[PDB]
This record gives sequence, C-alpha cells and structure tokens, in this order.
Amino acid sequence: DWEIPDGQITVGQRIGSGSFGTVYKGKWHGDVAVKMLNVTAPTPQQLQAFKNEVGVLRKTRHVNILLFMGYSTKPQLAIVTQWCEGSSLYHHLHIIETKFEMIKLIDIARQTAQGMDYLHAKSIIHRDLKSNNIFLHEDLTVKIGDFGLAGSILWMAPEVIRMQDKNPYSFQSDVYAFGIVLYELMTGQLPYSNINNRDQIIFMVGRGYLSPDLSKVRSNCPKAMKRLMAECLKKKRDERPLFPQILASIELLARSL
Ligand SMILES: Cn1c(Nc2ccc(C(F)(F)F)cc2)nc2cc(Oc3ccnc(-c4ncc(C(F)(F)F)[nH]4)c3)ccc21
Repeated sequence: DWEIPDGQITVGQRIGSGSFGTVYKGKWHGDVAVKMLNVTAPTPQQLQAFKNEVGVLRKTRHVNILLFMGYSTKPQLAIVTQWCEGSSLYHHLHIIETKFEMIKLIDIARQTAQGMDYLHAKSIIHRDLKSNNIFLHEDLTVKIGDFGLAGSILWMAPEVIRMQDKNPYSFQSDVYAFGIVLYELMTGQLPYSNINNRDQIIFMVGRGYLSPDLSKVRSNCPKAMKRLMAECLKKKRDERPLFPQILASIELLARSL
C-alpha cells in the first residue's frame, strides 16, 4: 500500500498555486513535492479525481515518469512525489532561454518519447503533454508530470480544439502535443508567436487554416527530425505515428550526427 500515515509529511515552501491545487516542497524521507487540495471538506467529485490521479500514478514505475511516492487523505488530500532539482522544459526554453546543444535537444525529445511510449503501453493518455509538464531533472533527465494547477491550446490537436466528439483524446492526440514539444525544442519558441488572438488561433487550428511554421527550425536541426515533426503534427489524426515508431525514428537520427 501507498497511504502515508498522517503526521509524517512536513509541508514547506509553497512552490506553485492554482485554482484547485497547490504544490509545496516538502519533507517525507527527504525532499518531496506535495500536490494538495485547499478545502477542509472535499467534493465527492474532488475525492474521485484524487482517487483517479493516485490510480494512474500507482500504475507507473519508469525513469521518465515522475516518481509517485504515496498519498494522504488526512488532513488534506495530498499526492506525494519525488522532489525534482531544476526547471521545466518550458522554463528552460521560454523563460530563462537556455541554449541547449542539438545533441541534448534530440535527447530531451528521445526521453519525452520514451516516457510517452511507457504511458501508452500502460494504456494511459496524458491529455496535457506540454513543455511545462516535462521536467528536466538534475538538468539531464526528463520527468513527465502534471505541474499544472487550473485550456493550453498550443499543444491541442485540431480534433481536440474542435471538440467534435465526446472523447477526442487519443494516443494520437498526445502524438500531436509531442509534435508541438518538438517544434519548441527545434525552434526554441512557442507556435503562432505572431498571432495575438486566442479565439482565432482556436478557430484556425481546428479549421486547419493554420499550422506551426516548420521553417523556423534551427539550421542544425536534422532533416529526419523535421520530417518526424511534420508527421507528429498531421491534421488528420490517423496519419500521425505512434510512440514505438516515434522512438525508432529519434534513436536512428541520433546515431547520424
Ligand atoms: C501528483 N503530481 C503529478 N501527477 C502526475 C500524474 C500523472 C503523471 C503521468 F503518469 F501521466 F505521467 C505524472 C504526474 N505531477 C506532479 C508534479 C508535482 O510538482 C513537482 C514535482 C517535483 N518537483 C517539482 C519541482 N522541483 C523544482 C521545482 C521548481 F519549479 F520550483 F523549481 N518544482 C515539482 C507535484 C505533484 C504532482
């Protein structure tokens, strides 16, 4: 079992604060991170989502997936994971503008792909893969998490952005978010930088009038990688490759550098 007996977790510095969640740096057999719920009495829907998150996390045991460590019900609903040292891929690329060498960029892609393939094998759809959810641990290991606390439309596949079905979320949807993550790694930028209207980005991506400008890729970006990016970003979801095949392509281009 993974229930941490109450009076063990020492919640400390509030690192992130959101609408429902609040992440704290903590202490439980060393430094840990604690996702918590603000309320003293939780909603039956809140208790379900906590049960679901812990449910997903207890199915994961992989280096590219954030280490689930335990849960706690009393006093507040809390999910304990490892504490990570460093910053998210988003922070690196877009906040502090870290200039990674092409070889590292491809490795960050390979690691994200590795973690993605694991989740998909375990029939887990992330639904929200983005650079803010890729943690570059000890500055070298990708750790896929859910560092969000609330949409994030830049990584959404046209079929998702359209909401033309009850569940438009697929393994393919995640492949498109991965495609956008590759665009970030290879351009050092977010897509649709020149468009200042969210609703229009939404409208156009859905209608397929707008796609990421692949000409923005770094000069040293391998032709194979740019091709892979293009496949991951296909408007038609059936045309998108899956992570076993994505991994294969990344690992191959990595060898030719
Ligand atoms: C419960 N829960 C999850 N859920 C999750 C669900 C599914 C999956 C998957 F299965 F789909 F993979 C993966 C994760 N993700 C989390 C992320 C959390 O934040 C953390 C964790 C570790 N370190 C930090 C940090 N270190 C330095 C800094 C900074 F930013 F302050 F510098 N922040 C921050 C806390 C709790 C988290």
